[PDB]
Amino acid sequence: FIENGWEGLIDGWYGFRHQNAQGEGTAADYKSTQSAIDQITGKLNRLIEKTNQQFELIDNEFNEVEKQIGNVINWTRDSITEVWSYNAELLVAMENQHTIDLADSEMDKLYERVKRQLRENAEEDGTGCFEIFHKCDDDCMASIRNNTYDHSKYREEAMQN
Amino acid sequence: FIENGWEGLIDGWYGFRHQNAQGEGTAADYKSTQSAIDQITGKLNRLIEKTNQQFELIDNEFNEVEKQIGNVINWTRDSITEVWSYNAELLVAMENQHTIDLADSEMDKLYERVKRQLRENAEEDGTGCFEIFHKCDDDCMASIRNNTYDHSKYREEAMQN
Amino acid sequence: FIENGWEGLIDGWYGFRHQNAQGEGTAADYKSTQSAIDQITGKLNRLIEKTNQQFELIDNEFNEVEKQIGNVINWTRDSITEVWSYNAELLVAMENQHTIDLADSEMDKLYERVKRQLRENAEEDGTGCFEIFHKCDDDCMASIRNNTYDHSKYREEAMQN
Amino acid sequence: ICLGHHAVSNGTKVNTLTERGVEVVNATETVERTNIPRICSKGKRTVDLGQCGLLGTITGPPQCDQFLEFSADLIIERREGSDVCYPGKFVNEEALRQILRESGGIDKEAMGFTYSGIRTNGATSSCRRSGSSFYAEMKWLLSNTDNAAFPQMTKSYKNTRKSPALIVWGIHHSGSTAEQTKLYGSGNKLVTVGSSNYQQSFVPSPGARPQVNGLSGRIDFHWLMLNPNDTVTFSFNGAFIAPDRASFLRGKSMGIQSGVQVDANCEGDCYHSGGTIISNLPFQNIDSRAVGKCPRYVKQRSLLLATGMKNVPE
Amino acid sequence: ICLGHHAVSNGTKVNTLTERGVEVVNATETVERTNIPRICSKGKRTVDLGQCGLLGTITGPPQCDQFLEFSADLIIERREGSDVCYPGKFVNEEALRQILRESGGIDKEAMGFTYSGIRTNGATSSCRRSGSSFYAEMKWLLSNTDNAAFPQMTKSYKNTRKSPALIVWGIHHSGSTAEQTKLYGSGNKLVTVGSSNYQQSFVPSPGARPQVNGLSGRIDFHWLMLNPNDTVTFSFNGAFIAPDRASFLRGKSMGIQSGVQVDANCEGDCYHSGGTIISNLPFQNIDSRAVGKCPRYVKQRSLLLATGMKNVPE
Amino acid sequence: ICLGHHAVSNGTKVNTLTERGVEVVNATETVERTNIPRICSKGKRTVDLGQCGLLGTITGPPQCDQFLEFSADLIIERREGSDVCYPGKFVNEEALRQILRESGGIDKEAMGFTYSGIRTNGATSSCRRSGSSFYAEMKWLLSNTDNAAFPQMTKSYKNTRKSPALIVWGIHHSGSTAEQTKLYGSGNKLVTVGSSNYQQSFVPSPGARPQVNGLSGRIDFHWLMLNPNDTVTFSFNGAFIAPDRASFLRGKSMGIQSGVQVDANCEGDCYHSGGTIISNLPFQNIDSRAVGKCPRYVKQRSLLLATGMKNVPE
Ligand SMILES: *[C@@H]1O[C@H](CO)[C@@H](O)[C@H](O)[C@H]1NC(C)=O
Ligand SMILES: *[C@@H]1O[C@H](CO)[C@@H](O)[C@H](O)[C@H]1NC(C)=O
Ligand SMILES: *[C@@H]1O[C@H](CO)[C@@H](O)[C@H](O)[C@H]1NC(C)=O
Ligand SMILES: *[C@@H]1O[C@H](CO)[C@@H](O)[C@H](O)[C@H]1NC(C)=O
Ligand SMILES: *[C@@H]1O[C@H](CO)[C@@H](O)[C@H](O)[C@H]1NC(C)=O
Ligand SMILES: *[C@@H]1O[C@H](CO)[C@@H](O)[C@H](O)[C@H]1NC(C)=O
Ligand SMILES: *[C@@H]1O[C@H](CO)[C@@H](O)[C@H](O)[C@H]1NC(C)=O
Ligand SMILES: *[C@@H]1O[C@H](CO)[C@@H](O)[C@H](O)[C@H]1NC(C)=O
Ligand SMILES: *[C@@H]1O[C@H](CO)[C@@H](O)[C@H](O)[C@H]1NC(C)=O
Repeated sequence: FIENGWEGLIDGWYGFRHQNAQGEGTAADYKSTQSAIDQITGKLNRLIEKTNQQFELIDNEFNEVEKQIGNVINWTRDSITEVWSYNAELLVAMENQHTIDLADSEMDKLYERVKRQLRENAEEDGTGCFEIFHKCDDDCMASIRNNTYDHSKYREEAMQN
Repeated sequence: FIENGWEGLIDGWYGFRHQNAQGEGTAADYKSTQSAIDQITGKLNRLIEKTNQQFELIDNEFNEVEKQIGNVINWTRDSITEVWSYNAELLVAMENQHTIDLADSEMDKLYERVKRQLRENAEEDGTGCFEIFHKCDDDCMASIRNNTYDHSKYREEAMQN
Repeated sequence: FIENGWEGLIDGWYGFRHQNAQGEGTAADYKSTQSAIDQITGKLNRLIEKTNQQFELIDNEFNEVEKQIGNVINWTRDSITEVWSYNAELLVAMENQHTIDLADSEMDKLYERVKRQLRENAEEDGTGCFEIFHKCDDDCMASIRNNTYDHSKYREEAMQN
Repeated sequence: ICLGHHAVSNGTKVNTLTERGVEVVNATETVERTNIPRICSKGKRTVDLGQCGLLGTITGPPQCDQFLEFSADLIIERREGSDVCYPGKFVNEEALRQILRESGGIDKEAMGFTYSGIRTNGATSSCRRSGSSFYAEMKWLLSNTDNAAFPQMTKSYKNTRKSPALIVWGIHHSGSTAEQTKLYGSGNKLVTVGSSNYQQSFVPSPGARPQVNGLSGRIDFHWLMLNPNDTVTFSFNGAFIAPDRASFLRGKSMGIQSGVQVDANCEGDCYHSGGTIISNLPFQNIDSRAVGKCPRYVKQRSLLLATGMKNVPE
Repeated sequence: ICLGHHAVSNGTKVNTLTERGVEVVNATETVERTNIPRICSKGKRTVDLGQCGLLGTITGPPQCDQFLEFSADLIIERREGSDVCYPGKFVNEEALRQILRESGGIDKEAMGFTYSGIRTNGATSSCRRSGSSFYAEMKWLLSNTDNAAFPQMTKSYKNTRKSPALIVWGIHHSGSTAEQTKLYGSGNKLVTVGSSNYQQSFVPSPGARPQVNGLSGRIDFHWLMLNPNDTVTFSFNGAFIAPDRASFLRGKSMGIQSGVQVDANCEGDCYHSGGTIISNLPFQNIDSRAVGKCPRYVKQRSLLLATGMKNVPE
Repeated sequence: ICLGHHAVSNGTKVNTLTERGVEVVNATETVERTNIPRICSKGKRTVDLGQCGLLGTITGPPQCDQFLEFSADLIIERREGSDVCYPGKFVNEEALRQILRESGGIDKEAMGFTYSGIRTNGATSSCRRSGSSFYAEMKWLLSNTDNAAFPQMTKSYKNTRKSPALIVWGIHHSGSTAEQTKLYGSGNKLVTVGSSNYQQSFVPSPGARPQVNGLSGRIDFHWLMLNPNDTVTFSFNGAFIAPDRASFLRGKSMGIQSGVQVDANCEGDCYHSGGTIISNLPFQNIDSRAVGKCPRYVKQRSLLLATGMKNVPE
């Protein structure tokens, strides 16, 4: 229903874009953007990792070792390489899936939060926007953003409309 | 709340089943079924995979190799077999979990989409069905399916009821 | 919106806490708590696992084997140890993520279920609570819990308010 | 208006992170179990060694006369194969087998060893051709007249080609010290092999062995790999089976051990002793020792992947 | 009406894909750290070798007299064990140890070697019983009268049973060439061992060694494995320790090395030198070299799995 | 009021469980490909052996005269390195190399071998110093007067230190039996080495070898590791290169083989022949045989991890 994104929203990941009679407005929501950013940062902190396991030389590039023990070594190294290639591919794919679903989840939860702020004074449009049945000025807009808009001190007027 | 599924819905994965005064109707929704089908197809494309890594013979079935090197080889092969059995079981289980949750997610998102199409002209029943407060004919039904039903050109009549 | 949890809810994982004119009340919901508990129990049944793969001795603690074959053995064992440490860490982390998201999902689905029970006779407050526009007594409360509250035999009175 | 999903009367139970036995609408197998009981060699140069052993192709017993300069992408060893006609064995035999399996075939070249003062036509009844013969690529160096001594000889070979040369020689162990004196004379015999990577000595040791094909004599086959322009030197005085032609690796191939027939109608890159594994599944439960480009072997015989949604019928 | 979830005052921090230190309501351990400092052998036929070495059970030093035909499901090696009474060692000792650990015990059978023209009762003070003895399963072949020569002998043994036979012989290395002439006579001695899979020669080499139990003499123990109906042949002329009885593998077992006591009260399938690992957890951080049916060893000492929901207290 | 998310005109395609090529806002690399073409040794005691071979540091050819008692945390082998000045080789050479790479350096101690009845100053032109010399840590034992015999000698060494002692001796193989009689006399020569863990014999074998530096003679280097308070014994009568000083391991280090320069400006714990891998990424696609503390090698050259949300532009 949010059929596309806002390329002009350069200030944050999630933002508001209102359009009443006073004018225009697009301002990022820092507390959700910072949540998704914090979670991605955590993923990067867990994946960017350094091992304290030292592995020594068991081969020899200058003078080849015995052919049989060399074939066993190459066989084992190839097996471990297969395992780590599989683990890397699956890890990247799973982490990407969870990242995308995570961002989408953050967006949806923000949407339903703003929806629960406007109880009967607004109605869902069907494309990610909210229809207000009373011209909400820009002070009311800033109150909607920082979660202070009164849910009943604008009710009756909007319920009539 | 959708306490069971429709065994008679042989035309698609997700469908509509309406019941107004004009008659009956059950028609699959191709654009969601095709989404879930596309995602499962992608899973099968990523898992049905061919390796370009060739592994050679390090054992010998006709003349057994040295007992010690044979025990090292068997030990390594058994370890790698444990690793791959674990990876296979965990992969299958995780993929199945994500598949089930994915289908359920598609169903729920379709539900809330149809809900957002009917703004105040309908009310949620509590079992996955929608109560219309005005007898919607079959042209209105086809308009509901292909997402063209007008959200306000049926409003007042339903709001009275 | 459920800004914290109830430390006094010692009877179950998810519960109700009502406050009408008759008095107070906090009672756990057994059928959702038992669902989350069943799923965690299943995770523990899949992870608490016993292997039927026997591994034999290829080293020797009392008389050290040949240095080269010992270095190959130690190299392989260290590689497998790296693989299993990675698999253990990733498994634990992923399972924990899915457990947390699972409990949160159960809570949300319960919330929307209770919401769909109260169709127009109540309105969302915005912090996980529901506002009833008619004083619902404790028989009505028990009817809300065991999913028997009538969605229309209390409607008109609440719609007036 | 009511919206929902589809369902079936008979679902397929699968396993997840949570449960074991969740019915889904559709599911597919991930662990391969179907095996083709043939060696699928469609489009590959295949050499079925049969009664010829892989190592014999270097020495050349009668059963390997048509495998002295073979060329293949796929090499098949059979259980009835034999590396020797005169009873004996190779030192480091399995390493040489693994070398020859991925060699892509072999190319022989005469080493140009001439002799003066000894006899060079040693034969036996176990290596039968038109009559009593010997290994096609070797020469059984003996003494001239039924006994008398063996002169201390030193023969040298320089690898003039750009690929490593496979050199194989043999030390003869007769059934008795009297037979060793009959063939090469009395006294301690010594064979010395030297190069750049190689340094090694060999002393014959006569004695009675169990009779295999008649004898009761043995022949130790040894081998080194000369580098380009590197020179190998043999210093021998008896009990020496001399190489007549050296071997060179043609390219690349794969070696398998099987007992099933060859089929040029099916194609496959995963082989085991029981046949070919042709599958797109990521896993297999057929043979843990399968070679080639195979799905990973797992101990589970079946792991169902859910291709459908949860099945909740009425 | 307000609905929510439960919480606790003191949660358990766990790690996820995103964070490190998320308090949850309940959590459980997945990495095993508790070790039972005993060898749990409840329900298993156990043989504690003690002062007897595993290889000695084939040759039979005095400390292995009660282990010549043992039978077990679990074999325990001790640090005080010794394979020899007369100073010496085995060739390919660790391979033979790994063979005997999973053998399920051994069954001896007389090989039926008779002698004529030599002495057969060689003994020593290091292999002490009622007096000066030798290995129970071996025979120290010497010359008749304090010196004089050793006749070139050829003895043969055919494995008449359906399982491979373990054959062990010994080459004696005296402290000097004069002692070798005293025991077997002058001249170069040679021992030849041949069969179907085996071919090998051995030459004694006298000389001074460090004194171990008195000598200053050594004995090389060698072994091959005869196949059913296959025949082994020895051709010797001195410095030869002859096998009197061959060994046969009983079935299957497991071998461990430990220094803790045996306990028939606890049951366990995962063993290490420090005891038994009895756990249902999938991982363990106790011993990476543990054997049996063990949880996979990991380097992490603890990995908490969340069994509860997120803990958000007031 | 409309709420949404951000987007960009040019995203980065990544792969997931479902699709291959999903544009996201931001992504980062997980597979390391950038390589520093130097050996980053900042903060480590480094020994670049150069023309000196690693094993030579135990025997002491002229090129290893400044590496006889080295000490390092990082040992670098070069392709131009040589273990020998007189042509020869070590037995179990790679095991000794792996021992010396993690040794942390070596510490020599005089073994205190005195001789009476032979000559001890054997030299050659290939081991050139101020004139014709030999291995610095060895002594070429010969006969007194150009020929005459070699007395049967027995020399003993007891390891009085708390760490295992590395003992290396040599068996000389001349170009002919006449040269062996010239250096040590006629007759069969025998070298016996014995201890607690060791038991082994050696017989020289003269013969013609390819000329390397002039000869056409070879020297077999052998080695054992004495335990504390354990005694090793040599019983020789010719063709013996005696050890003059034993080696002791200093501590711990790492050994690499490389052909790039040393750089004390960069720091790194992952090395390969082409340089140093300095990265925080979990994977690398540079060298599968890299050693040290490295990211796991994978065959994929790139695996993009999505650091941003789904990119859906207008
Ligand atoms: C093992 O692989 C390396 C290349 O990674 C190759 O140079 C070497 O020859 C192989 N070992 C054997 C025994 O062929
Ligand atoms: C390794 O396992 C195979 C069966 O997979 C068995 O035939 C062989 O004997 C084993 N190796 C040793 C040394 O026992
Ligand atoms: C292998 O590791 C063990 C400790 O786990 C150590 O005692 C042993 O010496 C190592 N092997 C070699 C050849 O160093
Ligand atoms: C069910 O899964 C199988 C897997 O091979 C597939 O071939 C088939 O098309 C699937 N059927 C449906 C209706 O999706
Ligand atoms: C080998 O020797 C020939 C001598 O004719 C020389 O031309 C060639 O460059 C040499 N090649 C190598 C690799 O040593
Ligand atoms: C908490 O987890 C432990 C794990 O061993 C379990 O035994 C216990 O029953 C759990 N408690 C609750 C209240 O779930
Ligand atoms: C072994 O030899 C006996 C001869 O009595 C024969 O009956 C039996 O079939 C043979 N078995 C095998 C496996 O060679
Ligand atoms: C994009 O990802 C890179 C990864 O290295 C990071 O450095 C950068 O800060 C990220 N940019 C934004 C806007 O998140
Ligand atoms: C080594 O021998 C000395 C004899 O002076 C003795 O004092 C010491 O305790 C011994 N140590 C060991 C480990 O054998």
